[PDB]
Amino acid sequence: ASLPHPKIVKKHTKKFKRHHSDRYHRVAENWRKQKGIDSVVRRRFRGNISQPKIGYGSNKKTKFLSPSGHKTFLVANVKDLETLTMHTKTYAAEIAHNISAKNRVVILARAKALGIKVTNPKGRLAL
Amino acid sequence: SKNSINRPKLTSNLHHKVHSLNKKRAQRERAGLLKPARSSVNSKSGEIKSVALDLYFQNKKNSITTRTLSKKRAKKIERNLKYATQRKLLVD
Amino acid sequence: VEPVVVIDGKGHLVGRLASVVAKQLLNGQKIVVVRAEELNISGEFFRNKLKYHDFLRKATAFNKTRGPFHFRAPSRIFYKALRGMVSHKTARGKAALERLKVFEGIPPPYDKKKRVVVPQALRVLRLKPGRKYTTLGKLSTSVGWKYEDVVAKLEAKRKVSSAEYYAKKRAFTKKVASANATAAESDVAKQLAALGY
Amino acid sequence: AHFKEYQVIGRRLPTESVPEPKLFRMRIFASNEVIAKSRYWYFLQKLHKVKKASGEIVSINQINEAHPTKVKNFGVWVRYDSRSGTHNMYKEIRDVSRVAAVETLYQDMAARHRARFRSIHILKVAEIEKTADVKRQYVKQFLTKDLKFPLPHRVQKSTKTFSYKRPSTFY
Amino acid sequence: MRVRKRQSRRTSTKLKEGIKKKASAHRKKEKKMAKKKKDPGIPSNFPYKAKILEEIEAKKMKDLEEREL
Amino acid sequence: GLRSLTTVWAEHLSDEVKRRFYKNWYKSKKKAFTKYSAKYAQDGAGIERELARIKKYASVVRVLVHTQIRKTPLAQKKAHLAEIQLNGGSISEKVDW
Amino acid sequence: AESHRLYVKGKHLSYQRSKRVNNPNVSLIKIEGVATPQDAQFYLGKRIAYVYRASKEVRGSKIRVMWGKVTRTHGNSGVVRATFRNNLPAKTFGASVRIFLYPSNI
RNA sequence: GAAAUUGUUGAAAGGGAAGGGCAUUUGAUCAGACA
RNA sequence: GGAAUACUGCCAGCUGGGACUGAGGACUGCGACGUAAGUCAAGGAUGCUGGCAUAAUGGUUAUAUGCCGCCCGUCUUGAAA
RNA sequence: AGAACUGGCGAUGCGGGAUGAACCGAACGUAGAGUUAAGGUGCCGGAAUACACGCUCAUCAGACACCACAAAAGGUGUUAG
RNA sequence: GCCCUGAAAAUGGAUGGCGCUCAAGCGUGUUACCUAUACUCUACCGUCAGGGUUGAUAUGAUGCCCUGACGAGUAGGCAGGCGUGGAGGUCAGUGACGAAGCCUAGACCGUAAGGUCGGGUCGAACGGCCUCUAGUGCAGAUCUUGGUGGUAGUAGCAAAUA
RNA sequence: UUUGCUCCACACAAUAUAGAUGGAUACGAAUAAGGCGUCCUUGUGGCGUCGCUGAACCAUAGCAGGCUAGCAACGGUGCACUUGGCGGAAAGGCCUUGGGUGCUUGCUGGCGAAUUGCAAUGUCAUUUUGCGUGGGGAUAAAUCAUUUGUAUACGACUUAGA
Repeated sequence: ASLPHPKIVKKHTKKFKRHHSDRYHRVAENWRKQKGIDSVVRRRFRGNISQPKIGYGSNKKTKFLSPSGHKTFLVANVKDLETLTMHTKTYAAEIAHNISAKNRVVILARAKALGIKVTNPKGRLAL
Repeated sequence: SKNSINRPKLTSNLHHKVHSLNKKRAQRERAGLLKPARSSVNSKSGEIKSVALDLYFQNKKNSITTRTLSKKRAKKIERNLKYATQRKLLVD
Repeated sequence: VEPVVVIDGKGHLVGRLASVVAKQLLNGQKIVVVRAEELNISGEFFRNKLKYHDFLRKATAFNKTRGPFHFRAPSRIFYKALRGMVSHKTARGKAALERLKVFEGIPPPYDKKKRVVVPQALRVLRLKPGRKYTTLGKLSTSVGWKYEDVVAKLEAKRKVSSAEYYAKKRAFTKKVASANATAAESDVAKQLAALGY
Repeated sequence: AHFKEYQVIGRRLPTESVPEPKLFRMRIFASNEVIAKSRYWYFLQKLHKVKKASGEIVSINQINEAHPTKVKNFGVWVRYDSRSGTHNMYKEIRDVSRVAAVETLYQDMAARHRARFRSIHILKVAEIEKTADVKRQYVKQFLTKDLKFPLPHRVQKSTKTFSYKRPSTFY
Repeated sequence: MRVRKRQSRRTSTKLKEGIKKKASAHRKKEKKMAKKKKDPGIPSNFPYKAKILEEIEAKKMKDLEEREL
Repeated sequence: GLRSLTTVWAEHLSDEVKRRFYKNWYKSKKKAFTKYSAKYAQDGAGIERELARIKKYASVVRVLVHTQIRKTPLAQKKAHLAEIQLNGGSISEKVDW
Repeated sequence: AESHRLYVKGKHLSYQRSKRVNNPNVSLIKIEGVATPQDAQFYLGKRIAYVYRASKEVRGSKIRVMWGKVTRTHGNSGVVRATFRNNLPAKTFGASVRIFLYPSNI
């Protein structure tokens, strides 16, 4: 269960790779605006990669919701988790990557007690 | 082709390819190299995937060695499991 | 509607038949063209022989073994006319062309199969009377194809056998026509007549 | 398009120095009212210096055939401006209505003398009252007694791509 | 026999646009040069010639009957 | 084009031809025409069938000959086999010859 | 009987396309026996199946079906435009589809 | 103990490029939820 | 002499078929039908039902197919090379 | 060739002209549906081997721009005047 | 008017190709039909503009709500952000039950800069937020230093008798 | 070769779709002409009739087609046999003899069908390979190495060797 929302539509599901990120290892896939005066990518020719522009902005009513319908919140300890006690249908706590296993089981205990959804409960747990 | 215009060539190759492709796929599926169904008891959907953990429990249950468990990680898993068993011991 | 359409080539115009067949193939239909040597082209014989020689000039200058290949048989002239009407350099075009078979004469098993005509490519219904035309077998023989006499011989043989077949079938349909006319006045026959049958 | 025949009646705008100016009428063939009325103004420009802004249209009325089911021999009188000068022509058109005869003549001018609808001037169209007065053999060949002709080599239009019979050009 | 080369009918872009330039130049030169009827026409094969002739000859009176009071 | 319709061989073939059918004659069991000589045993019904087929359908008859290469000074023992076309006489006469 | 068919045979012709741009979201289906656009108005709304087989025995069956519907006519020769929930692969240009009689207006 | 680069294994493609865009087939893989 | 029909135009005439969309989220408005309470198609979709409940939909991914697809950058805007 | 003005390109994609600085079309966020422009509808290729009136047969037709050139003429080709 | 001739060489090729001849050519008429990032309608994004909002039993007034129109872009202008080393403050932040780093067709958020999580590896430190500061972000410069390929098991190892 | 290989009778694994789902349903020739039926004096004959499309023709009813009772005909049709003839263009098909067993919707009866829950292709071919299931038939070569020189840069070629 989550706070009600419409369908989560993503106007561009594919990642915006950089122009020649495939041709060269030295060119990363991190997006970069092509600044060349004769860049067919910048001039927006037919048959080239799409570039980010504000038209692809997600719906404001849905912009930060995960597929479960929650906005993700990073928690590192029980104290951080309890800030979502009154916001349980609008937020789901995600446990930070560096929280140790014992502190993670403490977090899961408190989260289940408060009913807060935890995004990655499987975590470092190898019971 | 241009020498044998009355034989299908592309279509014959595509039929042969689809036959050999799913014969190979079925051979792989019967040997069980493919992962089981999501509803299977042997599947790991929704649960963490770890080469090290799988090898540790395969050595405890008692080969493939491209997937190898280091003695370092084996000791770490044993220590973590001791902690987890102590936690279940304080639970019960 | 048929699974394979065996088109009789005789009396058909090369381009118009080629276009019809090409659109049939691209639509998923299997076409066989038989008697490619009695297929027709518009224009006098000399004009089409000249156009073929114009095609026959073309050859890779540095290595003639990789130039245009000038296939002489009427099936291959029709096939060339048809391959230009299909994007044959793709997998779709190659797949569609492999739904086509073209032959000189009528070899088995199609001699025992029904042959159709494409009226929108039939010279009779298309090409205005009095206008000259070219029969493809003459053109192929004139520009190199060396099996016209063979196909003529085998076609004469096939016509003899098929004439025997048709004589038998006409005898049998005479018998069946007599039978259906002898039952043509019964109660059930009149009932079928009331229903347009 | 498919033609209609109009009368278009106009006059110059009245003045203190002239009330009720002369009324001028032309029979005009056009697809619709607007083309016909412009046609009127163009011809009235050429005939004498009457500007469209200086005059008006007092009427416009479609003219129909008195007997639109009686085949007539039409004698049509045409001047035009194609392709290198100006000409007179006279064409016989055996036809039923004046508008059909005019449309046939416009098609003939487009076909042979390569002239557009704006290049063709219909001067007079007349039903030849007497068949002895027809002058063109291509029309006078249908006037003969007990006329019969076959339609040899019938081509049957086929709605099917394939046929299972060799077609026949009979009757 | 030995059919010769046939000229291409595939026009070039360069040739075609050059023709456009030539045609525009020809229009302008024709206007510059240009800056430096004998038929009423009642046709001799129209059948009703005499009738329309007589009708319009009767209409030559109006051009001189009325103009003077 | 022309097409080989059928081929009928003699009952007994020498070693010189049989050598032509092996790359490794000395190693072989020399089984060259062992299942084919039997077609002459059953009163030659298959042999007669293919000869009648040649008579019925063939428009060109070619005989198969070979050289008695042992008669030459050559060291080669593998004889040379060829098709020689028969001219003259009708098809039936060619086959009977 | 020996005929059990409740569908009209069709053919997948091409996507909706220009000379140099196609559009996979709309597909062109040629229905057998339909030769004019006014004949094709019958089949608008009917469900189309592209029934194709595979090798995995997925969900109790080795035969897979793509579902779609007839949306409008196309041209003057009886071609109709159809849209599927998953657009038909381009390898099926020339593949037989099935146009069922439901939903009915008869 | 990165990348370039390489070996082996598994999968796959390949009829004189490779790569990239949109869409979908197919194969492999994979996340989430309880009137 | 009497019509009819075509053509054009109009109807705040009736009635079917198909497709896409369902934004918004108590009420407030203008209306309509009503004898009235009320009801309504009137300031944006609801009702009833079935199947599955997982790799089925979906994503990632390898590909295959259809169509598109200078090779980036600099400098030259003129072959714009 | 000079002057004067106005448009186009520069900085600019997209549809069409097979192709493309100078042509035709076209108010560039992300999509869906409909309708179109210019160009087209035998096949390649989405779309009538549509209807209709004529003309034309070219022993290398034409599909093409045209007060453009070769272009003024030559022809027992055909058609209308 | 259409047709033919009305000159023009040199690799084999071009109405774009096939091909077309009562056309699939030419002139014209009538329609139907195909199709753009254009037009109409709707949704979503952003900008701009016009209204409304201290009302508290409610939070954030550069916030919220309603309404409409718009959206190309080099130089350049303005604005909002993402990332990195070090500093002041704070979370009595994370960490040997594993910090950082690295690898990963495993996941999620963002239009994007990027951010988050899972697994493997690792073994001792490192983050969020408010600020401060700068040796702060690379695809190029025949860039610098280092490393590594194809070429390629290729050229070659043939002068001076063996 | 634990009898490898091949050809015959079943049970299922793996199945495969450039795209099965009633039937590719056979004169030739002409098109300013022909098809069919009939007759004689057998013709380029006479007479009649037909097209103007296959919108045809054949099939077509049954649990995806069950279990049974009869009537009427002796027809049609399936299957495995078998008789003879024809087909070499790529014949791999066509026709025919006889018995055997089914079916028959040509006609009349009796019982079953449900719940797949209002649709989801709702799977109905063969396509083959094979672990096997029980009866048959079959008992070689090629290459390297050696050699030859009719050949040869090396491969290759041409010979010889139980």
